[PDB]
Amino acid sequence: PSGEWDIVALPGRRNENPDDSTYVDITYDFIIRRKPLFYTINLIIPCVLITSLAILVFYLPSDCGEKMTLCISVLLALTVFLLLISKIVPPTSLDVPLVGKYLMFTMVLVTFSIVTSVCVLNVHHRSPTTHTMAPWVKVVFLEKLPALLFMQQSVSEDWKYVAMVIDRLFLWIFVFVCVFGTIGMF
Amino acid sequence: VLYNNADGDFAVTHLTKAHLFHDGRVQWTPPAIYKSSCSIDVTFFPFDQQNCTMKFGSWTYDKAKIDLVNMHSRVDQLDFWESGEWVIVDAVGTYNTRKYECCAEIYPDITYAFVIRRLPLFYTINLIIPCLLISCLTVLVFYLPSECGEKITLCISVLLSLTVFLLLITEIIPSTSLVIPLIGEYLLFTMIFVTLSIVITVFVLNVHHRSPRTHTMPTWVRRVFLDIVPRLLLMKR
Amino acid sequence: SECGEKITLCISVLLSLTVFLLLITEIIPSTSLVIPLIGEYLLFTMIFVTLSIVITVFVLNVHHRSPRTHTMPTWVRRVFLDIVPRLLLMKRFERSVKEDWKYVAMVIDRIFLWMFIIVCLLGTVGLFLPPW
Amino acid sequence: TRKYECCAEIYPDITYAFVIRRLPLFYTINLIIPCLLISCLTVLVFYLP
Amino acid sequence: VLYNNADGDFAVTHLTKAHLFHDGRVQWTPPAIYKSSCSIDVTFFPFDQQNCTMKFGSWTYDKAKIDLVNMHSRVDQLDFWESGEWVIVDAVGTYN
Amino acid sequence: VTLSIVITVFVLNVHHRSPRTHTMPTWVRRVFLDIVPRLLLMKR
Ligand SMILES: *[C@@H]1O[C@H](CO)[C@@H](O)[C@H](O)[C@H]1NC(C)=O
Ligand SMILES: *[C@@H]1O[C@H](CO)[C@@H](O)[C@H](O)[C@H]1NC(C)=O
Ligand SMILES: CN1CCC[C@H]1c1cccnc1
Ligand SMILES: CN1CCC[C@H]1c1cccnc1
Repeated sequence: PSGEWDIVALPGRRNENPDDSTYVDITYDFIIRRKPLFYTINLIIPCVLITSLAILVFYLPSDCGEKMTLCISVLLALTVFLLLISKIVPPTSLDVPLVGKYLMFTMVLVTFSIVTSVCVLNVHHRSPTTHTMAPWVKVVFLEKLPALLFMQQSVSEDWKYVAMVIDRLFLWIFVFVCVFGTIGMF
Repeated sequence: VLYNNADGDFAVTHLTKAHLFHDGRVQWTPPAIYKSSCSIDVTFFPFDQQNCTMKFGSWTYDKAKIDLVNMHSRVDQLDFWESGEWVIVDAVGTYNTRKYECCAEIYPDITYAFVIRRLPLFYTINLIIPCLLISCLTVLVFYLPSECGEKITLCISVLLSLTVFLLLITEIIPSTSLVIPLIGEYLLFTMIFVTLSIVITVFVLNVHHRSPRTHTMPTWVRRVFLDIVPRLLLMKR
Repeated sequence: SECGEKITLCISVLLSLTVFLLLITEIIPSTSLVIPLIGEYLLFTMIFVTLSIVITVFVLNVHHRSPRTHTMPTWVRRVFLDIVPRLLLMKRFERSVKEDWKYVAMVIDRIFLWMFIIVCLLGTVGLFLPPW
Repeated sequence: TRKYECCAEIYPDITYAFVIRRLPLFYTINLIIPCLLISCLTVLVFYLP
Repeated sequence: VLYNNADGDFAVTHLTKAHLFHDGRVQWTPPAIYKSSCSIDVTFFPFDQQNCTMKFGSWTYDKAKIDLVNMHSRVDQLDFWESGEWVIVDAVGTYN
Repeated sequence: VTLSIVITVFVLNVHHRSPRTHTMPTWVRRVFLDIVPRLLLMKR
């Protein structure tokens, strides 16, 4: 027994080219199956373990001031795993491994998360004395609020409420698209 | 020839001189460098034992023309070199006979089994004690106060450090899916707990900053989270 | 403590020392007969720096706690308000208790610093004298 | 045909030129797209308060 | 041959030519590349001293026929090349 | 990006300076309170 690799069957066939009338050979084929448990417990588990933070980031409140750290850390971990999984796979541009495609999609997702996070972080710290802009936002967000099944309710607190509403929205649509992304793996 | 070669010379390749006696006796002692392939069982890393086998035998002859006899039941070690890393527990020779599909006669062979152990001081002073040290911090983050606001930094640092240790040790051991190393399982277990710790701590941190004018809901929460504190043996205000 | 980056410095130091230790274990032989002196020194420093990080998270928790939750002023005001005259440090409603709490945090931090610096200086020089 | 400093006669030779191309999928999925992606953060810092 | 090899040539493989004199004297000087094994003691790193051993001798000849005699008590260094990483403190020969 | 980091440490120092250290308002209030309509931004 070989250990990690397992043999399945050993077909052996005589190849003869009738057109050359001179070419003879015997070709053996080896169909080998990799036992998945090792790479599963060493490459897939860390990936699925750290990939949840990508959508977890939004539930962090904006006032704490730490979204940037967590998001950049997730991005860096994903880049590390991507480079490693590219170094372990043979460099063939004929096809792409599925784990690599999943990593690339979730990396695009988290680099969209970082920009929407800086957006909410900027719209949070506005003061009620400089950027009022009431009429275009009051009615639209007071109408939008029930469309999310969120609790109901000095303008600084109002901007904080606005930021909370919009990043909750983004969390909803982000988890809704991540469910479909996980379904797309099957 | 040895049946268990991997990327090496099968038979003896130096062909040095030999000794004759007047009665027809002949003695020959060639030296060689052999490369065998033994199933390295890594479960109790680093407190490990290795059982590696070499298998010598004739190739074109049978018991009806050539017979092997082990002169010494054990391997001599009078010229052994202490590798500093490995010590030989024992080396046993065994005389066996088999029968292959090629032929009809039975063929003898000699199997040498080396049972050896690894001296553990090096890996316990350079590899496992740092990871076992930094794993003792995953419980520490919860005691840190909420308002300070650096808990997520500690959690991320611990998780990345555990990932680095795990991906480091994945090189030093074989990628054999028959069994799992113990240290690898322990580190993955600690990663599961640290990931869980970070999501529950971001949950509690969000619970911290939320303001009364937005998330009041005071009915159900006060009745339960103001009477467990006595059960938890902690003073009130 | 009020800046809020001490755990950042501790983690930076510890991870950098871990990286240097892992790095040197490439270059020196994987021999179990003896241990490299530099390896011993680095492991020693790692032990003390993780002890430092646990004591500093403790003092950080001591610092931020509120007068409305963890009052306990009977036993503490006796001892941690009399160590200061011995440690050669000059002395000075809810704000008063918060100031006292911050002060006791700073004092325990200083008194730990003295012991840690003495132990570090002793462990570095007191160990490096095989040749002389 | 060429001529070397050694000798008077001319010497024949055959030069084979292989013109080949690199399949880009591997590198364009592992190396250039991550850096091109993280380059979308150099300007983002200024918008942050 | 040397007894301390580790994945290398046991004997010289170039087999250069040798000088003969009318009296029957013969001299031979082949180059070689050897790979010996050292009991590396790393305690005073990096301020370290390394003590390496090589062990030459006949293979199938006993002392009853061939008797080795060292010419120089020290190893010659006339054609030494300064490596830049290691300096030879001393090299000593011993008959055993 | 290194130009960005130097300009951002500059602006971050500008933000936190106190009225009792770096007053200098005469020349600044004329240049940095009339540039706002130029950049299409609203005032208080
Ligand atoms: C080593 O393996 C051999 C062959 O499988 C076996 O016979 C022997 O029992 C093993 N040695 C020990 C100490 O178990
Ligand atoms: C080196 O080892 C040899 C052989 O044991 C020993 O005789 C010699 O003393 C050692 N050299 C030094 C400087 O100790
Ligand atoms: C004994 N050898 C080992 C495997 C094949 C077998 C064999 C039999 C006959 C001739 N050569 C080799
Ligand atoms: C005397 N030699 C030195 C070590 C091995 C031994 C030996 C034994 C048999 C044939 N040749 C050499």
